[PDB]
Amino acid sequence: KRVFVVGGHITTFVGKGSPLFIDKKKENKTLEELLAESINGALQNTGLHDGRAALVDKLVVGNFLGELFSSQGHLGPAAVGSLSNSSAFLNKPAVRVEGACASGGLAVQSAWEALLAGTSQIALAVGVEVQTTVSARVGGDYLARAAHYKRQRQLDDFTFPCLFARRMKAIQEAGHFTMEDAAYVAAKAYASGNRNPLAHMHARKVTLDFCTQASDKNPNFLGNEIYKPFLRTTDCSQVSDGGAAVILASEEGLQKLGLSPNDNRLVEIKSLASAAGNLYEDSPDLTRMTTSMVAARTALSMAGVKPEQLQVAEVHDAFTIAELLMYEALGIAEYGGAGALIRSGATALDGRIPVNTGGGLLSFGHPVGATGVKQVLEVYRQMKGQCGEYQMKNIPGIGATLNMGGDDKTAVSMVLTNI
Amino acid sequence: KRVFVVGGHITTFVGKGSPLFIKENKTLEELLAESINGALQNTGLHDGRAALVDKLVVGNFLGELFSSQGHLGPAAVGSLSNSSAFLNKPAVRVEGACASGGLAVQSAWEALLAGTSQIALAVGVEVQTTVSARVGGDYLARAAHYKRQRQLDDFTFPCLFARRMKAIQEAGHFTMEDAAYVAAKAYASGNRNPLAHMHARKVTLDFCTQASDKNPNFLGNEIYKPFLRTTDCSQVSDGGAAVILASEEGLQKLGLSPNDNRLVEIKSLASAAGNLYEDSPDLTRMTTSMVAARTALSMAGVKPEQLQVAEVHDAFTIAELLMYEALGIAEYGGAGALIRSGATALDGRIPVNTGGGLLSFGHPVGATGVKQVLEVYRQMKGQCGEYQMKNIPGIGATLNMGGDDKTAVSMVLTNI
Repeated sequence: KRVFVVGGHITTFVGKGSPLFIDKKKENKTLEELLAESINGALQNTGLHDGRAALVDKLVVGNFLGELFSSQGHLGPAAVGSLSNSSAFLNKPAVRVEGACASGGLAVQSAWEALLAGTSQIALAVGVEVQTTVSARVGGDYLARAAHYKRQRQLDDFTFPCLFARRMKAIQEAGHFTMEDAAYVAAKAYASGNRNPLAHMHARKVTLDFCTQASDKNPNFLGNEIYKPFLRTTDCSQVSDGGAAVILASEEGLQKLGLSPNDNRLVEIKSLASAAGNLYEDSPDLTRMTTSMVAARTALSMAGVKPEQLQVAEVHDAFTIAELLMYEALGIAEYGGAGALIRSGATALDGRIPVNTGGGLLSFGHPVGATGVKQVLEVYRQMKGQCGEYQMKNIPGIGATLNMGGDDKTAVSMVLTNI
Repeated sequence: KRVFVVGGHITTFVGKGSPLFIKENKTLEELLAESINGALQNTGLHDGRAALVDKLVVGNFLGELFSSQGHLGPAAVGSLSNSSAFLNKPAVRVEGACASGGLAVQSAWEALLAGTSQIALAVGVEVQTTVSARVGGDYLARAAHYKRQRQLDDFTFPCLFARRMKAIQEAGHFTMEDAAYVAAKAYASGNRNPLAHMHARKVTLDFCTQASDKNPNFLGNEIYKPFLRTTDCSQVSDGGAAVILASEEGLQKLGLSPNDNRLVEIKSLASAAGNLYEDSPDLTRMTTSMVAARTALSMAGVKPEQLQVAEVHDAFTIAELLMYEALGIAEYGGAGALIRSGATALDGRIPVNTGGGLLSFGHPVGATGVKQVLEVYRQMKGQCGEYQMKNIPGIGATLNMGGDDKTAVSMVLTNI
């Protein structure tokens, strides 16, 4: 019973705001291409790039949307397809999973499940998404496929960020953290995105006083004219294309690789949980995310990892406001105080536990289904030294992940131990 | 290493053609409400004894536009409401075009042997009764290259076979007339099933052939247009189909044993996926299903001629005739003959799609996958009713389809 990480390549993330945008200056990167980049490079890192593909036992696709973003689904066998002497690989099991945002961690969970079962010996997981297609207010209409469209659409054409735009005021009506605490997040996040080469919002960074209110270039944009002012553009994560694939193996599979559970290139995983809460009912604790807590305190407790021993984390914060409800679930911190221990440097690349060091969903990119997988690779690149530039001298042998689903209606967390 | 089946309830399937058509029609939220509450009920649990279902898998294929809503994993956690306590258990949603059901079961199957879970549930469902029929096929092209296969027609989905309809007529494997004895037989078996979509219909063979007008084609590919009928198109149908699964380790808590006269075991389960950027050069063959077959049962070494009852995911009669070539119960070079040997009928060797199949039972894309596993369960234990076969088995099989044979899931159900 041992789950391993052996590699995985992450693509460049694009969108408006990233000068890597095309507008009838060419034909932008397609979902078929976005997965082409993601997996060919995921293979390449691993000791195989040719007919040595024929050993990948299980394929899992963590796509969330494409039935309208590319008007096309069934991405399982699409992973079988995009290799093209480089097309031989076919007729291997392949599924597609969905969990709104945690579509990536769920995919890894499928291979995770596939691993211990004996279904497969060496598997791959692949996250990807394409939100750069058309209208921005229309895109949120297709993101309400995470919450009750029947009960939560009669709010606005921007109904998705409203769950937090209301939690933005629900928290201001509390003494846990302030609107000003939601400011020190973006600048820090946008800064970390300035360190990452392939970051979506790589070429931007402003003063804290601007990631606060008193702004106009980065304000809200909503329609809920009472919850409208209760968000900023600094809160909305990045509408971003981009893939993020990963290869996984077994101890039994290791023998064929010519490896051993020791190699200075792999990272092991011994704790992995998951959870899902009702979406027909929203949190009575608008000042809490409960589904992530289960996925945390249950996961690592299998490995009994003391959260204060954590060295580097990655979270699926859809929003800065959601980012501040992370460390309450991820037991590395506690409750009753959020926007203080963040300025203890326990979030920064030069401190206790640097979180979202590549920029996170604010500047790294948020390809809904590729955001899930990438974190597992974000704590891999630093635990082995591949992040580059934004590589931390603070070296770990312990990591963690945190995936989000809707309004904390699905959660996936992990423990990455450098065995 | 033992996979079991312990129960599962299938809903009424509706649509145009079924007089159960409408009030405000049954919603996907309701379609899963019926499916799981009844899936629980059969099994020795309907209350707080839900809190033992370790893993939840959702085999929905479409809802992001059929109900403009996804994330059906935690939606399964939601629809219980003293009857809402169940929350905070793992739940995923899977997709594989049509084989979305078998893939879901595969996830729990995987979840079982892993030790992820001890007692799991799988649930298929779909809602294709929303709006326009020519518009619905536009949302079913999410199984094939919309970029390479949409410039054909607004009815582009049934064209893969409407072309295979002529590709096979240009061959000596089977004829257009062999694709006729299927529907009547299928529509007949659907007349035996109470909850069948197209339950209240059945015509003469001479009508499931051409020379018809009430059941003709309807396409736009004016050259491949005549090469299909309405008897071929499977049923645009709402309906859920849920199932509970367990482990030998889980069995001890149930108060059961791997013997019970209520359960069915599974010892063979495979899966496969082929490129959709490339279509079959053998338009007279489906290759992905063959792997899922000859690899699956070979784990249990089951001799296909010992098979007693099958269920297949035939999207079309034409696809139904390419089933027994993969499901090794029959062979190649002859298709529309051994079917009239009674080796498809409820009173013969291997009755297949005895409830009517995707032509009369219903085709809720994601619930069609799961239901077969329950279609060979109800007859192997005696729950089909009416259309229950005296020919009693201790061996069964499934066959799930994905796109144009781009995904396949097959099983072996042995009554242990």
